[PDB]
Amino acid sequence: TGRPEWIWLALGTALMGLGTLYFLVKGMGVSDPDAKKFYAITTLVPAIAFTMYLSMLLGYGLTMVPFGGEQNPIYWARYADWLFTTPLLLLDLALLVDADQGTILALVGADGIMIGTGLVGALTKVYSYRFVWWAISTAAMLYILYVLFFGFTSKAESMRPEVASTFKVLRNVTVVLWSAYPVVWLIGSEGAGIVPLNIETLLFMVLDVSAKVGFGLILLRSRAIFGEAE
Amino acid sequence: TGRPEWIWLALGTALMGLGTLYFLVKGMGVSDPDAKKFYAITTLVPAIAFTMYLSMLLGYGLTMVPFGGEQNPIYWARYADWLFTTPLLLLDLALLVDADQGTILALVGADGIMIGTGLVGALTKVYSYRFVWWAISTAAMLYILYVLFFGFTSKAESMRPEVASTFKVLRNVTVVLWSAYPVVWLIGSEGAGIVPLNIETLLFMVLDVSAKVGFGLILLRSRAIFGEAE
Amino acid sequence: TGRPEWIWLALGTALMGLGTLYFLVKGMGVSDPDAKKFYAITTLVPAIAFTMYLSMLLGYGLTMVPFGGEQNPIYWARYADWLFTTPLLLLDLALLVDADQGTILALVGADGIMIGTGLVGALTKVYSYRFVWWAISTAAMLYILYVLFFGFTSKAESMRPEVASTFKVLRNVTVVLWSAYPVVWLIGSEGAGIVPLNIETLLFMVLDVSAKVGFGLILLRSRAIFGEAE
Ligand SMILES: CCCCCCCC/C=C/CCCCCCCC(=O)OC[C@H](O)CO
Ligand SMILES: CCCCCCCC/C=C/CCCCCCCC(=O)OC[C@H](O)CO
Ligand SMILES: CCCCCCCC/C=C/CCCCCCCC(=O)OC[C@H](O)CO
Ligand SMILES: CCCCCCCC/C=C\CCCCCCCC(=O)OC[C@H](O)CO
Ligand SMILES: CCCCCCCC/C=C\CCCCCCCC(=O)OC[C@H](O)CO
Ligand SMILES: CCCCCCCC/C=C\CCCCCCCC(=O)OC[C@H](O)CO
Ligand SMILES: CCCCCCCC/C=C\CCCCCCCC(=O)OC[C@H](O)CO
Ligand SMILES: CCCCCCCC/C=C\CCCCCCCC(=O)OC[C@H](O)CO
Ligand SMILES: CCCCCCCC/C=C\CCCCCCCC(=O)OC[C@H](O)CO
Ligand SMILES: CCCCCCCC/C=C\CCCCCCCC(=O)OC[C@H](O)CO
Ligand SMILES: CCCCCCCC/C=C\CCCCCCCC(=O)OC[C@H](O)CO
Ligand SMILES: CCCCCCCC/C=C\CCCCCCCC(=O)OC[C@H](O)CO
Ligand SMILES: *C/C=C(C)/C=C/C=C(C)/C=C/C1=C(C)CCCC1(C)C
Ligand SMILES: *C/C=C(C)/C=C/C=C(C)/C=C/C1=C(C)CCCC1(C)C
Ligand SMILES: *C/C=C(C)/C=C/C=C(C)/C=C/C1=C(C)CCCC1(C)C
Repeated sequence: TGRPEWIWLALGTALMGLGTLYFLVKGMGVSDPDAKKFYAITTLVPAIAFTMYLSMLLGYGLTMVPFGGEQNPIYWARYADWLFTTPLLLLDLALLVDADQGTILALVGADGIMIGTGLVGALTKVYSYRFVWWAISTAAMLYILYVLFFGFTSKAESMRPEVASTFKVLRNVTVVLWSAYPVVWLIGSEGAGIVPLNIETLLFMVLDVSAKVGFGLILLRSRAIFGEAE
Repeated sequence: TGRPEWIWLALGTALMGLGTLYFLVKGMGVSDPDAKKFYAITTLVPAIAFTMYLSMLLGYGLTMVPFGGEQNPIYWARYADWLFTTPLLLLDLALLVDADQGTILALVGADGIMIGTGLVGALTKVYSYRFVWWAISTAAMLYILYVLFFGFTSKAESMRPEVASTFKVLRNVTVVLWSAYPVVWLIGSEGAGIVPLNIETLLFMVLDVSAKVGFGLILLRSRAIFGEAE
Repeated sequence: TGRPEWIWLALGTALMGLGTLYFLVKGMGVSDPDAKKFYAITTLVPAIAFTMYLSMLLGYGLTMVPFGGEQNPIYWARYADWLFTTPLLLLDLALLVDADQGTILALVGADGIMIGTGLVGALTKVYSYRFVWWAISTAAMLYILYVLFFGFTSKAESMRPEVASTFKVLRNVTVVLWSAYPVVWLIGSEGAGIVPLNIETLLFMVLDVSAKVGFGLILLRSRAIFGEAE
């Protein structure tokens, strides 16, 4: 296709589809009701991302937004994907540590604010205001990272050791990979425009696959997704 | 009005409103907390559909999509309706058989993918890609039908006989009526264009009323929506 | 800015942000899992409203709708806010009285219909049909007010006295403040156009702050959000 970033869109589509199929086959026959929840959540994540990468590849998930005196290609389908997948990923972590309901709602709600204000910033036509929305979205992300570190890490250690070990790995993966997102947005085509769109698409593709399929490979091999039973 | 399909839009509006009012009156005074859930879910279904049929009748729920070198009328409000009503209908069936939480999330999530990719296909301006989205949506539907047949039918029979009997009827109604949807889309105005819009609207109106009000009449007369009590 | 209503948008933004920060600090260290739910729900409400007032202030949340032969400024972001905040506020009340699940779903679903049909009415280009949607939305509101009065008031009194006392106050605040919304819409710029936009914005700002921050100040000072414990 005529968009140089097409190659990373095609690769992302393929890797999300492959991950979906792997998790779907691996989940076959699992009967433990706890493991069933984790397989359900964790297979839905790359299946959603598959459909939204495909929409970017085929050009449906792309729009033009006028700012800085130019017509800037903005892939809006990223936010339609992240609105559903990022809370599912926090639900995997919260169910692992058996978080209380109030904390789960705070996490999902702040996550909604993070994605929603990112979309508004991506579509805003006054250049300087784009970064106002970026800051509010980044502040919601910091709230989430704080809860994951100074709320979840304390319940985990009071839990099954294999639960504590798998949570600490997935938490560390989550904090590292999620913190890169606001940086890429800020220096790429949605923000300051220093990194061109084709490289930004590569970077997001590496992050998206790692945070969904990589995350899922660590979780679904773990013993912590099963009840303790004889 | 000047659209020949208006007559089926008006009839669908009337029948969804009548069904809503019937279920609402029938549910009055019910105090069993289990029956309350089923009345809540099952009355909300035609009330949503009422509002979205009304929006198609009045022309709000209609847009023009250019493909095949023509401006094609696409009723987008069908997908805004189905996004909310189809998971509610699966929730009626899953609560009947007391499905586990993981399975419920898999069903609702695949249902979301089915409707979401149907909307993308309905709005896509490259003709051949419309059928790519149709295929992905149909594959999510098959996943749902498989779960309903080779997961739910096995828990039901281990349940109350009246639960097993009412589930098997509603399952059979669900599988038959839901399988017709991808066929109508494919041969009507969203797809190959063999059946004209006014007949497609009739067919959908027959399906929508049967799958919501007919489904609801069978369920809410049943004894399975009540706890077993003296 | 050049819109005379800007001053009430700026004041609303400031008061929602201040309320969010107050509730967030006040909630720090709370460990009771019940109180955690109420703090979670009640802090998310003004945080959402903050982001949507900011979008109206900066002009993102505004669109032009042609009706009555004019281009009418319609702030659509009000409905994106209310779609999420109004069910959260009903969830605060329902958890207080420990409502059954069926009733909670009926409330949230009717609330969804109320906001959804209000948005359709706000965006409808045939003037007389705007009031059809207003009537359907008002009928869903009456259903909600009826449940709050002839379902919730009866469970409350069978509960902890401090639960019964705090619910009755918050119910009365809710019924009074929520009933004003359909009146303002009808006589302001979305409806008959008797009250100009800058005054309508003031009225909504007074209502929104009272129904969210005022509501939240009454609830989160109360003893009813905590479990009874020694
Ligand atoms: C897991 C095993 C695989 C590991 C792989 C990890 C890759 C992740 C990072 C990629 C950034 C690549 C950056 C490529 C930059 C090229 C941009 C370019 O062409 O810059 C010149 C410009 O045209 C004028 O200055
Ligand atoms: C419950 C009791 C009621 C039962 C009712 C069940 C009806 C369901 C099916 C309807 C399809 C009707 C198809 C009508 C086809 C007419 C199309 C037509 O005019 O075709 C000629 C065309 O103009 C040139 O070939
Ligand atoms: C909590 C302590 C503070 C209490 C505060 C409560 C205020 C709520 C009501 C405000 C309505 C104000 C209405 C202002 C009307 C002025 C409109 C105007 O200018 O009308 C003349 C017009 O130009 C030609 O007739
Ligand atoms: C000027 C001030 C502007 C306003 C600030 C920016 C608003 C958006 C940013 C972050 C969301 C903050 C988190 C919202 C959710 C709070 C959750 C909560 O309070 O949870 C308590 C519970 O006890 C825990 O387990
Ligand atoms: C427990 C549930 C908690 C739920 C928490 C959710 C938080 C979402 C809050 C704010 C973002 C709203 C973003 C809305 C952006 C809409 C953009 C859009 O549709 O734009 C259309 C068009 O391009 C221009 O009019
Ligand atoms: C825990 C994770 C926290 C995540 C949040 C971290 C945000 C701040 C980081 C970097 C901003 C660096 C400055 C970027 C702005 C550069 C502006 C500019 O014009 O730069 C010129 C350019 O370098 C040549 O042309
Ligand atoms: C090329 C490959 C493309 C990718 C395939 C097409 C994607 C969309 C289609 C179907 C959704 C499939 C179902 C998604 C949800 C899976 C649920 C699950 O795994 O549930 C396990 C649980 O144990 C059960 O009770
Ligand atoms: C447990 C929760 C699970 C939730 C599972 C949800 C699955 C949805 C996934 C993909 C479809 C996304 C479809 C998005 C289509 C948007 C179309 C649109 O708004 O188009 C606007 C405009 O016409 C053009 O830019
Ligand atoms: C369990 C339910 C499964 C649901 C999924 C079943 C999908 C396949 C079924 C029918 C496709 C039949 C072929 C349709 C394509 C016809 C193309 C065409 O141009 O036909 C010419 C026309 O007949 C004259 O002009
Ligand atoms: C012409 C007739 C048109 C149709 C009427 C207007 C439709 C929209 C208005 C109101 C929603 C009504 C409430 C919908 C939800 C009903 C909930 C229910 O039935 O709940 C039973 C449960 O037992 C309780 O706890
Ligand atoms: C338990 C869950 C229950 C959930 C209950 C939800 C009830 C919502 C029902 C109907 C309103 C639908 C309103 C849809 C309005 C869309 C307006 C829009 O997006 O318009 C785009 C554009 O301006 C023009 O095409
Ligand atoms: C419990 C809460 C219930 C909430 C629902 C209550 C709705 C009815 C109330 C008021 C309508 C009054 C009539 C408004 C219509 C006036 C039309 C008009 O043109 O008025 C001329 C104007 O007064 C000079 O120019
Ligand atoms: C599957 C992909 C994942 C894990 C998505 C993560 C997304 C974020 C952490 C995005 C955050 C953003 C900000 C904090 C600033 C504004 C732009 C966003 C939405 C990219
Ligand atoms: C109330 C109406 C009901 C039960 C709606 C059912 C809808 C479907 C089963 C739709 C499925 C579709 C496909 C599987 C292919 C693409 C087009 C759709 C969305 C009609
Ligand atoms: C935070 C703000 C609150 C509590 C919002 C309340 C909103 C309503 C009660 C709105 C109801 C409406 C109608 C009943 C008629 C049509 C217009 C609406 C949506 C304003």
